[PDB]
Amino acid sequence: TLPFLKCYCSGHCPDDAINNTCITNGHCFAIIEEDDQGETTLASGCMKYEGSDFQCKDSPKAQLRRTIECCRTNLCNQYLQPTLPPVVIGPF
Amino acid sequence: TLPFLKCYCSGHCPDDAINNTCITNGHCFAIIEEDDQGETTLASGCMKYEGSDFQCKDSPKAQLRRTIECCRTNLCNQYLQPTLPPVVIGPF
Amino acid sequence: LKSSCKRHPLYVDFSDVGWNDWIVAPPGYHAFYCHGECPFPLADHLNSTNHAIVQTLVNSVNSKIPKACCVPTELSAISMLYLDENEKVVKKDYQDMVVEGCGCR
Amino acid sequence: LKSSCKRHPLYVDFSDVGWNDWIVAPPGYHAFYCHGECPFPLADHLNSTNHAIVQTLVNSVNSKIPKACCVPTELSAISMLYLDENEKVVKKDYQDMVVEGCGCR
Amino acid sequence: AETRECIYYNANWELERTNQSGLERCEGEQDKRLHCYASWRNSSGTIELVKKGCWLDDFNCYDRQECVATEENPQVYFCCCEGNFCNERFTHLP
Amino acid sequence: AETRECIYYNANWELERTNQSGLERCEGEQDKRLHCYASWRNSSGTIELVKKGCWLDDFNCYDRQECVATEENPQVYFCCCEGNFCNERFTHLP
Repeated sequence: TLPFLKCYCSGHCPDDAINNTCITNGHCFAIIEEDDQGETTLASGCMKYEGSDFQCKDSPKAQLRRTIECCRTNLCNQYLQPTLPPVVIGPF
Repeated sequence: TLPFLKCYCSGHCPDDAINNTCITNGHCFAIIEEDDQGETTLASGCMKYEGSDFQCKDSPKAQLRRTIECCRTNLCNQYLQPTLPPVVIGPF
Repeated sequence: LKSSCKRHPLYVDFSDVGWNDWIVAPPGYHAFYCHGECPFPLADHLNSTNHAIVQTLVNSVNSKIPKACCVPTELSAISMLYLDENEKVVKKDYQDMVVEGCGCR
Repeated sequence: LKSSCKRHPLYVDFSDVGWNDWIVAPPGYHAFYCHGECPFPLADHLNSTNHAIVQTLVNSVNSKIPKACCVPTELSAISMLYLDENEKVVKKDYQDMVVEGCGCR
Repeated sequence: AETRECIYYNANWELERTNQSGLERCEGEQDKRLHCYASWRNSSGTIELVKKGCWLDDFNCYDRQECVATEENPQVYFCCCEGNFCNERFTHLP
Repeated sequence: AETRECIYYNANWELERTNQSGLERCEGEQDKRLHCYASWRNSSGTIELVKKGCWLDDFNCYDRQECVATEENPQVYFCCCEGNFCNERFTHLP
């Protein structure tokens, strides 16, 4: 229940982040997402334990296309690179 | 530091208000105010102790014309009816 | 005023969000949410802080400074029964899941 | 993103608001305020609750449900010296006056 | 205030390091109802008891003296009720 | 951590039911400076000591070894400083 896990962060780094690294009691995460204007970005950081199951599960019904993935070992997200969910075409 | 004061409330009544009455550890208040569209209303209620000195003092620079007055005895605001601050005219 | 800070309805249905595959019970629950303006003065039931009260006063003088925000100030828990990654059943009383009271902060 | 939930500057000058007649010291202070969007996902430093996390997910699915709000999650105190109604001098360490951290609630 | 007692059971009492069976006194907030629950698996005929214990105020358990699993054919059965030891016995009916 | 001691004084020690004089050990949060303060009235020549004691981290007290009231002619004088017993003595200079 104490801050023991270390993660890499990018775009979600806290202010006291040391060398693009954040500390947490929860999980590390990486997320690839497409914004309202079709741009895709990869970000990552730390996620507190409370509510991590909800966030790591995410929802298929999210309005924006995205994939978030979590892991719970030191710097496990440095090479974590999720792929976007496929776009369903049709009925055409 | 416990809820001991009883006040009359109108327009600021909590949900559990009994017969337009609220309980507090702070002060009772009554306020007369003129909205963005020139309408004036009288309201009243309970104000928690923390921050009551700031709220009861108010600010002369408030953008809307208003006068709030506080008192600290049971139902002391039932007949409390403040008057609006005068409108300064000129230089004409 | 209908527009002031208060609790609003919100039922979270696990089947709709798609969490019914890992959550066994309940099928969903009333979470509610807080929304509404925090104008001057802040009444007792809005459980504000000295800071939110001061910010409310500043906003009253200078609109460039935003008003305090309506958020949960008292939350309650609900029991959930779910399956962990190992398909193992877990019962947990999740804290801070339901809005009981809203205030300005 | 420049638009995300974070602390912003705010100096409260007692002379400007008009409280210098009753507050002797300090002349004013940095109160700061919180503002910014709370988009998905909510990082650790945003100190969110289970409820705000769930609301953030619901908003992601249904925009009619508002996002969590950016508010102070850690506040600090300052000492003030003032005159009560009886023109008597009082020293008090006012709690929750300064925003130290912002989060989504 | 209102009190409550339920039948306690934990199939995975090993790793969790708890008793396998017993009783539990529920603890609830002001004016909030208290319930009991049971959950099990149905390995085609044979029933595997998974867990039993206290459950917090839940609309789906209100005014139910008996514990009944209503879900047609779930992977994990569940029922809750409002009554002391009301989870001592349970049934399944879609 | 950082510690602090100041000269304590209370002109209204009666109603407040406290000592009229003494010392005070300040208590501050992590990495937050600690100060001392003094406040008095100047009844045309004669000085009425009002209060002295600890004061929390305040930009206006930073790096001040002496307690100096800078306000031209206030109704109530005040000065704060950063140093043990730094409020033992004070002065007034606009």
